[PDB]
Amino acid sequence: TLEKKVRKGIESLITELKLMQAVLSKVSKVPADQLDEGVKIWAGNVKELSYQMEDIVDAFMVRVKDLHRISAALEEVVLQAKQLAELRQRYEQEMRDTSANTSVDPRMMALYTDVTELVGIEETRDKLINMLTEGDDWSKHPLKTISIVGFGGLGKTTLAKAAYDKIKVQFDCGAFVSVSRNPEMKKVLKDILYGLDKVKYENIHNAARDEKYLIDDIIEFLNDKRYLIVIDDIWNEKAWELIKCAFSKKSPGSRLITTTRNVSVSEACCSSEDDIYRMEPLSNDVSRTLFCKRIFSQEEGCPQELLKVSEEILKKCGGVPLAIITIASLLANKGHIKAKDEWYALLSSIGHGLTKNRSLEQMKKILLFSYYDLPSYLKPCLLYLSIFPEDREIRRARLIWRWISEGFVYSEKQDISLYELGDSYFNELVNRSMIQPIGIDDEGKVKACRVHDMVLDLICSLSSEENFVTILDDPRRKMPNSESKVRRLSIQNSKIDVDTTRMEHMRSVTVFSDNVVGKVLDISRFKVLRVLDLEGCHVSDVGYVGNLLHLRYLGLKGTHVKDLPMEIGKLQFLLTLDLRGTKIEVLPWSVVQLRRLMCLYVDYGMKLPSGIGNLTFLEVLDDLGLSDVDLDFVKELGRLTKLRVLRLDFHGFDQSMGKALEESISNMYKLDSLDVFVNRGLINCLSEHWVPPPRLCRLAFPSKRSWFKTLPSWINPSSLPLLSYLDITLFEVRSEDIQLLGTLPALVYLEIWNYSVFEEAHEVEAPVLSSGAALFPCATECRFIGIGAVPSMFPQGAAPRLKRLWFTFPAKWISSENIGLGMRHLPSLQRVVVDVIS
Amino acid sequence: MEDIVDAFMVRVKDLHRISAALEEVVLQAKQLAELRQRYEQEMRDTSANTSVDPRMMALYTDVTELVGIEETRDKLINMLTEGDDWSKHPLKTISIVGFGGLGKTTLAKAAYDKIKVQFDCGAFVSVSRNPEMKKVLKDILYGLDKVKYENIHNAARDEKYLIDDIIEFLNDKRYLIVIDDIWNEKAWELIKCAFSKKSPGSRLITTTRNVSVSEACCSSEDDIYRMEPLSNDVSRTLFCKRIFSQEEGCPQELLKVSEEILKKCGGVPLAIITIASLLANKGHIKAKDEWYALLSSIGHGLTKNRSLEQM
Ligand SMILES: Nc1ncnc2c1ncn2[C@@H]1O[C@H](COP(=O)(O)OP(=O)(O)OP(=O)(O)O)[C@@H](O)[C@H]1O
Ligand SMILES: Nc1ncnc2c1ncn2[C@@H]1O[C@H](COP(=O)(O)OP(=O)(O)OP(=O)(O)O)[C@@H](O)[C@H]1O
Repeated sequence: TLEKKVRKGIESLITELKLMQAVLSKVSKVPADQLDEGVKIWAGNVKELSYQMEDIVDAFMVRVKDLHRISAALEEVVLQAKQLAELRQRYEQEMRDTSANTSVDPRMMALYTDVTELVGIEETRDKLINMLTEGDDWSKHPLKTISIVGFGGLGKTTLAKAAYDKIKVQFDCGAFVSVSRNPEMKKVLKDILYGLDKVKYENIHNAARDEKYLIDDIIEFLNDKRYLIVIDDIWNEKAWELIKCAFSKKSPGSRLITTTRNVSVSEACCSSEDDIYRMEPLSNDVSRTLFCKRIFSQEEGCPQELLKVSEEILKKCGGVPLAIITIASLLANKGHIKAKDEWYALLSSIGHGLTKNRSLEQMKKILLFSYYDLPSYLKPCLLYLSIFPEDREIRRARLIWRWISEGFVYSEKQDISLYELGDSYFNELVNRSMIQPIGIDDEGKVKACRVHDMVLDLICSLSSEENFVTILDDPRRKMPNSESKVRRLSIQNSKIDVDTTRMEHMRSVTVFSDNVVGKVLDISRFKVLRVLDLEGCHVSDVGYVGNLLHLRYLGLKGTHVKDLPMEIGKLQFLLTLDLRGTKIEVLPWSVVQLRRLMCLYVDYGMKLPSGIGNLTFLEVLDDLGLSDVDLDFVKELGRLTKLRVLRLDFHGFDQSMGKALEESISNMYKLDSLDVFVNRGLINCLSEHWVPPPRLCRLAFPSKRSWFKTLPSWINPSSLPLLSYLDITLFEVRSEDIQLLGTLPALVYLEIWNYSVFEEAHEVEAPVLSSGAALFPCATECRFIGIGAVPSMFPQGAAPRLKRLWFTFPAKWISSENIGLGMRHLPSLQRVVVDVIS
Repeated sequence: MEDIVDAFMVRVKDLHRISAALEEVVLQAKQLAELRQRYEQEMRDTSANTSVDPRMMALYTDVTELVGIEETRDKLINMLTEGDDWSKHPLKTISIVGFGGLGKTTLAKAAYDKIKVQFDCGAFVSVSRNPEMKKVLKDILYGLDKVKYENIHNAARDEKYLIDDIIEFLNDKRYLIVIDDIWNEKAWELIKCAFSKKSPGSRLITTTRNVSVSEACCSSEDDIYRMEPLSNDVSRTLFCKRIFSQEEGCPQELLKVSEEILKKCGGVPLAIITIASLLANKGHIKAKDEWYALLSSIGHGLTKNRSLEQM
């Protein structure tokens, strides 16, 4: 009865949501300069109302006393929505004569800069010249493209023009043409035509034929000539392919150049990674020379007392020849306004408030271009990076789980994992040249990520004018004038003002390497809380979570947690549960009560209670402790047919129980990686008659004291052709095992251990790659332990891609003729050191 | 509301139920009324460029790529050029009906490119769904001479005088114009009047997705040119040309998968092109699993993918 009215209101409210995110998505597209401030104010207010409505709908969804509270809340929210409706319309005008001219390109006059000003541009212009002009000799080679990817303002058009200006007189045609974010193909092609001949195509911008006949004209004009066109700032490759068809004829002796901030559109060009040209930030010495060229007259050591400041600030820019230019022009009005005071003020300002200045905003547009080109459902992802401290590394897994728990990832295809979608979001952020990736974790993917400094404080401000995040920093020491409308908090080094009086609807909270937690801060007062992050703290009192219902993320890495409450079953809604580095060594029985989980980063020291097979939705499980286990519990593991990544170590079940689990693995079909740990024994788990899951990529083996008898039969190029990682160890070795392994398609990573060589009195033999010719199309990393891998397995046309190789070499083969090296192989196979054995 | 009105119509106790239903429906109508206005804007500077035609660059494809196009181009040639000898026969049209992307402009261009040097004029002109006759006729004029009619798209005389100009320019010559993608024949009848004079030795070609506008041309079923899906063997050759390097017997275990997929496309040289391009990112991304997934997705969810919506 009453609940029917509530739900019928709720559905209408949700429709109102779709409408309001529609409007907000519409408004946020345009830059915040052409928008009149009335729209700004109205948009801010509707966003604030959007938070409240999302809050109400989430509360109703998690709950179903409460009905009356929900009723009052929804009613009043409708009231102020209705009120805000006409406050807008009450004050508008049209102002037909408001046609203000469109703003010019901020990075246009930057093209008009002095040649004798840039430093260090050399030894890169020459490299890019001879990486494409080496084929200019015998100017009959087929045409090719060389894109240039980068980020921010590291300098792409500058080098493109430099190469364009030098090797130019040896061509019949050419054109330097720019493209904006949302171009008109007719404008672009008119631009190209006017760039070729200005006589016959003088007023080519006037005539408006169509997208076709002008393309036909340009195609006709490009016969029996070498053009060397360059096009820069191409976004959303769908545009480029239209230009691509304009170059569809065979033309020996011509090449073209492209630039963009997305590699993900660059692989669509040149069909080869040998033609992609990454550009790097400048070195420290060149950066210092450039910095001192501007401010100082001729000599830099004259102050001898602001040095520490100088190479402390210059580190923040890193290498981008835009930040250094900006700071050098800003900091010297006329020869050192002053010394060591405003420099330190500037250093403190960056991170929280440096951007708001004069003659500085002319370049922040060049950085917000990339943020504006993002589609929706990705602006929140980029803005989420402001929580973490300035100079720290962010593991991508933490980012993905935080995003999913927040609610920024969702779809309605039902063919997606809800986790590979987060991986897709992360990779889209990466290939847009907005995040630097580092390392490779135990998942076969990127380990962690880092953010550029000026991008960091820029997005910090850009999220700061809204209530998207909130930072408590000593250099900043600022609080918004309204404690009520705070949603996200990123506590940092500051440990003084930890007030929590007026933050009821606190979406999230995190603490970074602080002892202030708990003694000054209370979390239990937060009636709602979406995600909780407390890794690195030194508190073990987390037993108040039973009062929390909306929690999704629960990170407790390195927390000194002795125990966690038995009342955790109330958290029916949950996403992740990380407990690595906790003192608790047994989990409570109230985990069977939980229903929705996909990851469990647990350590094998802890005890897993029986009845684990119920967690069907679980997708990745790490470091499972398999000791003193009954058969039914082991067989439960085959029930949940959704797991993606599993890590196993054990010491106490080496029996036929291994075979019982061994086929129970094959019940799975969603694996990505697997690994097994066991000490000093023959592997009495895997049989030679067991079908593996079709999708397998990593299959590592951490232990080196255990061994297999021989190469398993079920490893074959037939099944599991998706491997990119091998990591095997076994007792014996065969010259035919390598021949078998050379048939698998990818096998990017190779690592093999010969137990008998390093544990028994055996001589390193020389296995022979008998059959085939290459057997290794792409195996960059290959490791052989106790096994002789001479360079002469085959001529250089066997492993095109192999950066590194490791093997053992007897000293008795020095006088032999089986070590016949001396030639250079196809990959960078010149940096090798071998463990020689006497 | 259709439900409510049908219920009332079939029926005439019930009166009160009908009353409540209509009243509440009026209530949701009223509520939804102002939800539209409450969140809406104008954004005068929203002038995004018009979307381009997806099938334009398809016209710009390599000649040495299409297979099996022969023995149909020659057939259409000699079913129109058989009267080209004794080039005094009265002018005639040969329309080309089809559906989907079985390939009509491709064959039209192939015939256009081969038997062309034996004519004084000619023009390949497209028409959209909602054309402007002035635009079409300017297109025709520019395709005849680009010197005297270089900036012919600029001047805006009227639908009359440019028609008179094109009629005048077509004296004592054989033109062989081809016009493709004509829909809603009412557009076509306005153009045929531009070809109203006796011209021995000239013809023209038309294409469309409607036969029902094609009988309006050529006044005879002998001049209608049906075009049909390709044969199984030619389709197999085309399918293996793209994905495979040069030969097909290397897998010897996905063969039956190849035949059971290629049957779904049937014969249309667009579905096979699309699947071949989508299916091999770089040399057989996989083996034997997501082809089964793809086959299963036919019927319910295959269309939602990447680089597929372009067709
Ligand atoms: N060696 C250098 N010395 C001095 N200034 C440099 C140097 N290299 C680049 N710059 C500066 O960097 C900017 C050039 O930017 P860039 O070439 O990357 O432009 P783009 O390709 O249009 O796009 P974006 O800047 O967004 O990457 C200019 O401000 C230029 O003065
Ligand atoms: N023998 C062939 N080999 C390869 N591709 C072909 C072949 N025949 C046709 N195609 C493809 O079919 C498409 C041609 O479409 P078509 O000629 O039917 O266009 P249309 O007349 O403008 O209209 P529609 O496609 O709507 O019927 C192009 O994608 C072309 O590559």
